[PDB]
Amino acid sequence: AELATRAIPELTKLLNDEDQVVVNKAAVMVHQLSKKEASRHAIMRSPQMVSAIVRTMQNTNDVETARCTAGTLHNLSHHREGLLAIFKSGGIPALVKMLGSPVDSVLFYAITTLHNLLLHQEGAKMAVRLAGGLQKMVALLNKTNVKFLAITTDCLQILAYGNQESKLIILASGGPQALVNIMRTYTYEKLLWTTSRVLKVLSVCSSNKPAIVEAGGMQALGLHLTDPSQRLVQNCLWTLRNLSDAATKQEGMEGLLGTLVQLLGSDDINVVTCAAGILSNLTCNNYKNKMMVCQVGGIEALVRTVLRAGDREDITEPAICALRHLTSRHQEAEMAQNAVRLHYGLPVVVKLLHPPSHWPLIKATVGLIRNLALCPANHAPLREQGAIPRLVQLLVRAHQDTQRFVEGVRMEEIVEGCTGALHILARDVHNRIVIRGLNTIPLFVQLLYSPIENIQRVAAGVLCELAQDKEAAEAIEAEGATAPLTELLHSRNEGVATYAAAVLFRMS
Repeated sequence: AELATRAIPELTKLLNDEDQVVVNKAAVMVHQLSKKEASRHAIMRSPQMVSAIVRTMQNTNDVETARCTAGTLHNLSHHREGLLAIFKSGGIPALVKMLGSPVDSVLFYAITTLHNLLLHQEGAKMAVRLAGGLQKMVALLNKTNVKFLAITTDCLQILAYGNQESKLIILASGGPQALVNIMRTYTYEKLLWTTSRVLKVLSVCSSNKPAIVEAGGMQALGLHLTDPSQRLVQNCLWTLRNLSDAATKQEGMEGLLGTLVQLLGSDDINVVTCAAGILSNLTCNNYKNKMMVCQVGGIEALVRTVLRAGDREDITEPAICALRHLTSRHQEAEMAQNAVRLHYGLPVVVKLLHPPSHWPLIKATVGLIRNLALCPANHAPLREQGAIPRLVQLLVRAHQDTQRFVEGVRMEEIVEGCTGALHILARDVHNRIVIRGLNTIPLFVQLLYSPIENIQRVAAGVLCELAQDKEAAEAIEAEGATAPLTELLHSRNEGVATYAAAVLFRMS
């Protein structure tokens, strides 16, 4: 401090210079005063010099002058008050101006001083946003030095987190495409982890997610699912899960779907839950993805996941959902319906219909059972496992709650799913004796009166399969169903009209 606190007032005169060359020879001096801790603890001390370093750094059109001036601000950036000094000096907009400077060396001090400001200085995020540094940081994502890219992506992550307007600026600045490029072309873990944190923050925005998917983000995140760094894989999985609802049109997912299946066998419950969630979303409405997941043993992996998950519905509900997807509207679905039985899946699926399962899990499980029931080899084991009495009790109770949303599930979807499962199970003659013995024919006739056209179709279809037996056909008639079936014959839904025409013919 000798040649410091006391060396301060002379340095204020040595900072401010009017000559385009004496302030240059002064700036390279101030850099030397920045390299010594004693002299920079004096630069931190008085705010006059700090404003002059910031001013002359804006004024200078010489690269070397701008470097030592920024390196000075960098050395002040290690000190807590140095930050407060740059905050007073208004250097944040000045530092932003050099995010467009070309020489690398000055970019590296500026993005670091801004980084330390965003971490330890209060209100710094608001100042960088006002200065338009967000758009300058996204443009910097094209540079090549990985240590520089790791700091820039972190600055964007601290700024975008919890701020929806910062996320929309990153979108408008082409951020999604730039961040995805970083994931495809670099192997440095610190940068890839930070970039995935940015994409994770952008993944929850309704506008950013389609653009990330458009840029190939699903495939880019898939490349790092095999990485030994847990924080990288986990953030990739969290990000993949948020975008997976918008990626039903993407192709080239063969590698991702194969890795996702292996991740189901993982011991990390967060890894397993995410992989089950992504696979469930990507297999929806995508026949090609259904084929691939089945081609890499996905049914067997999902059945093992549901067995290992037990009572945790964070795992079973997506894994059941994915299983219901892979068992319908898809080429090798008949082999998938059998595969569930072959891997001892039928007992656990029926179990998930009983407590303590919550209604969302029950919805998927009933849907899974309809698809499994399409395979005749599943008719007898589903009956032996006790599926028909339980589906009937769920249907009866759900129908009373409709006459008089639970867990986000409307009971009318329980009514429709349970009647649909019974519709397919009723193809087997022994299931029809069980369904008939439960005195379900009444309730089925009531469902013909239901306003939901899908509930009318499953109700008329199950009565149609039942009406092929003589004893049952008389019971449907005695139930008075001949009159609703007449109004059903003239329905906008075909399926409602044809099933009503079939039962009517069966009653003779």
